[PDB]
Amino acid sequence: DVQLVESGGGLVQPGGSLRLSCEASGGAFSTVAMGWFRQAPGKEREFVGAITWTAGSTYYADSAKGRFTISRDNAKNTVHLQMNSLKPEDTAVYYCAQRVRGFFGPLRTTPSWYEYWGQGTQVTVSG
Amino acid sequence: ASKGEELFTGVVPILVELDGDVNGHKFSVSGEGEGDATYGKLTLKFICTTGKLPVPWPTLVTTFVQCFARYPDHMKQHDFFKSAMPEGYVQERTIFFKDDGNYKTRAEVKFEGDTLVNRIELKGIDFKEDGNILGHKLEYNYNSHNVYIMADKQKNGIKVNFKIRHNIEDGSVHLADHYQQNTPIGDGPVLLPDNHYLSTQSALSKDPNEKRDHMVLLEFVTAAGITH
Ligand SMILES: [Cl-]
Ligand SMILES: [Cl-]
Ligand SMILES: [Cl-]
Ligand code: NA
Repeated sequence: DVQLVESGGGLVQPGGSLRLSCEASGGAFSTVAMGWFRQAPGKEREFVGAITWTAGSTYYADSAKGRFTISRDNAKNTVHLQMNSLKPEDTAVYYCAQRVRGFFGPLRTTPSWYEYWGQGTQVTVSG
Repeated sequence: ASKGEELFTGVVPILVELDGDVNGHKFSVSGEGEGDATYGKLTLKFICTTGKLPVPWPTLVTTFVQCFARYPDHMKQHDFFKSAMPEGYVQERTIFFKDDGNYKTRAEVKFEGDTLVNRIELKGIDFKEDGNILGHKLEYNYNSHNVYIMADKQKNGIKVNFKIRHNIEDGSVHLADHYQQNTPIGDGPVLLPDNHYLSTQSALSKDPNEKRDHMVLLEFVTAAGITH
């Protein structure tokens, strides 16, 4: 079986920065793309960002372009999401997701696209 | 969208990356090109990025995308390779060089956006440092072979085998017994084929504009074995 270990959430005053990180370990097949989603309590899952493993092309949500910066680590099956200029309504649980199958076309942003999901990490922005 | 054979009606860009370890010598290769399954035509250029290749190029032709075989219309129900796309398939191999070492290969052939990617990991052992392989005694050429495909009932894939004839500088021939497993990556249904074979032809060339150790590979592959 396979597991995605999130890390690096936390607590930050507005305007600050935080870095989420996710590492895929185990698994029978090699990574094709990794993404981050987020959900607040009683609200609906939102796509945050993603990155293709071979090409390295980044795809962000509207609320994240410019502020957020997703990247790989030496193709070490590790992915990072650096968030700058954070804000209160960015508070939520952040999920790392992985796609190990192949795909044809653009990176899609629907949760079904991603096979393997992390348990979630708490990101809170407060005064 | 398009799925399965629908994705091969035209030209498809290809990417090949490989990491190798033969008797401790360690190397990487990158490849680019395109495939057209309408003609059964395959064109790739390979470059050793870690300097220079510790083995002869011809021995890795097999290891370096049978989804580009031309399956004639009356056989299209036996094209396992295309049926597993875009999700992809795994390709495992063990290659026995007679009276010499052996290759162990595992690769993932799958679409990643607009490109068909074959990423491999190779590990060689038990070779003779003066033998034909590590002694670079192989003619830079390739012959034509029949690739024999059979449905692997235990799994959800296929078993494949064939023997390659690598010509030798002294006029002899070195046989490389190939044993191959393919299983799909997705969970969607695939095509399990009746016994058949692929008629393979290959020609190795050199780009005179190329300074690094490299190989230019062109392949023609057509399926056969059934009667209307
Ligand atoms: Cl948005
Ligand atoms: Cl899908
Ligand atoms: Cl025989
Ligand atoms: Na021959």
